[PDB]
Amino acid sequence: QSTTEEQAKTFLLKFDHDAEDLSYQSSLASWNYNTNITDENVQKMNEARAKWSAFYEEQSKAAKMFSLEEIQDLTLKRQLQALQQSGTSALSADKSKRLNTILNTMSTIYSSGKVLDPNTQECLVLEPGLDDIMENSQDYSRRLWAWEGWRAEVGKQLRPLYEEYVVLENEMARANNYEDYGDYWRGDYEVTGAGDYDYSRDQLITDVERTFAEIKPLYEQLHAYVRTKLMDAYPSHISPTGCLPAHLLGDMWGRFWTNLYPLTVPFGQKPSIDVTREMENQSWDTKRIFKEAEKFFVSIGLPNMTQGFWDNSMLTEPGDGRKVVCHPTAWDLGKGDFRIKMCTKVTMDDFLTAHHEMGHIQYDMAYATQPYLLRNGANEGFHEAVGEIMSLSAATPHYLKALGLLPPDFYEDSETEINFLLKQALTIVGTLPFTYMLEKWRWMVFKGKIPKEQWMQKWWEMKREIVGVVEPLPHDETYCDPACLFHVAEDYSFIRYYTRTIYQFQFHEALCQTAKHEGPLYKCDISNSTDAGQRLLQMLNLGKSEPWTLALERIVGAKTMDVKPLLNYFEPLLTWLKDQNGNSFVGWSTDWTPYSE
Ligand SMILES: [Zn+2]
Repeated sequence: QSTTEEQAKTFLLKFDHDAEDLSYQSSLASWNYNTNITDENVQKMNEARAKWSAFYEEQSKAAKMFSLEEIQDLTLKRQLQALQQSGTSALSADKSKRLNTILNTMSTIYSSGKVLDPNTQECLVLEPGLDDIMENSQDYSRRLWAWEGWRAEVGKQLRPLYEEYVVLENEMARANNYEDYGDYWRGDYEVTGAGDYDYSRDQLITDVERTFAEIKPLYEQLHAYVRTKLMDAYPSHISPTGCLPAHLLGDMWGRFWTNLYPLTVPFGQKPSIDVTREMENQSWDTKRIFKEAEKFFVSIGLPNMTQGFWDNSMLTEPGDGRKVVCHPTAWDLGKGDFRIKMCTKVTMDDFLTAHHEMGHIQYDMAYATQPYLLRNGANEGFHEAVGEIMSLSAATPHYLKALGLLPPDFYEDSETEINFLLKQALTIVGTLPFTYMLEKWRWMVFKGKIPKEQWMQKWWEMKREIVGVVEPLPHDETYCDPACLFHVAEDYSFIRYYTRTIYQFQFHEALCQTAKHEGPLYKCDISNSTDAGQRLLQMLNLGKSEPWTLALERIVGAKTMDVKPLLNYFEPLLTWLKDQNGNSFVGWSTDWTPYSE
């Protein structure tokens, strides 16, 4: 009968056999570059990546004559659907070539961003001279001049390419039978043929906006409290009900505000939890962290890293003159070979990133038994949310008390707990309204709601009423604020962070419900509960074999976005905050603006 599937299976077997070795020596070569950057190394990475991309493109062509309706299995259909994608080659040669030469332009000059100090004696760049200026500062004029000087230069040259890039991305989107660029990016959450365990492309936009509404009371309370704290910082340019200027947004993008800790501390006489001296008095090294971490994983059934970790992977930067990338990285080389790199140190932040790197790799070991094309997470957010929830339990006071990092008689005060809330909110949660509304801006930009002639001026126009941030000096159409971020030029999605955050909170709530912990969610501990690990394994094993819809239900019990765990987690803060607005106005007053009047 010779069903097409019986030859597509042989084709997929050949593809797996070739691609396993291809990526394995590519990843082996990839490791040799991160740990050793030379002239020879970059060349062979370029050759290997070019060969891999060419082979993938040939296999994408070879997937074309075998249709998708000839496979009834959903899991097998997913592999062909992933492989069938070609890319930008669908249009004519000239448009594709202009795409490649435009992408080259945003690679070279874009990375050479420069600012000019008013005084010539000091010259600073974005890394790290400027970053100190925006983030680590306690004055107004330095931030103002940095904002003006940086934004004055980069917009003019970089604005015109964005519209051409957008229209060309739309043209490739239409080439692949998609309605627009939004539908091109909204296809990552579409499930068809599964049944009731499905998700709609437009349902994500509607549900996220609905979840934003429940955030608004707590967001207003917190923003009012932080504003009342902030009037002591800039009395002469900010009204007690006015918006924060764009040059007092914490940093370049408003994403990281961590360095502003000394100014906005509620209780400055209560010290934060910092036991850094204690492990230095107990001779704890980075290696010892990895085995005490295992003690938590064995409680949930997760084993340790393979033997190749102990010898091949280095726990610190080499000192033989070779310069490396010190960012902690997660590597899945394949073929049972796994290597792990970071310039870790004995610090609490590195203490958490060590468990992230250990635990986020553990996801790879969970689905390592899946086929090579199914050796991935459920989606973009699941993989990056599994790692973060691991360190949540490692930072609990009980875990440190039982691990020797805390005294046996140590008692934590509720005022001490107050710092931990503000810290992790300021790190992860505080940007959730910002991230959601920025992606709303992009979606209406993608949907065409924002007219083409006001693409950048409505970013500032709705900023007055909706974003509640006032600009210090209006700029004309030539300027491009998104050009200040390196990720924009490289086409990096921003909904991944929001999905990761929501999935991480859902995972934490599900694990705590399984752990049968009682009380507010922040006191939850899942250590030593062997029954809680079997439930986790039920979700870890599936990997990419099942959709996120059903994978989320396997651990949580529901197949919908939920912010009730978030409200429960912040319940004490709400109960302590609702009375605060008695003597303060709620929201940001749009009547008073610093720029016009
Ligand atoms: Zn990770």
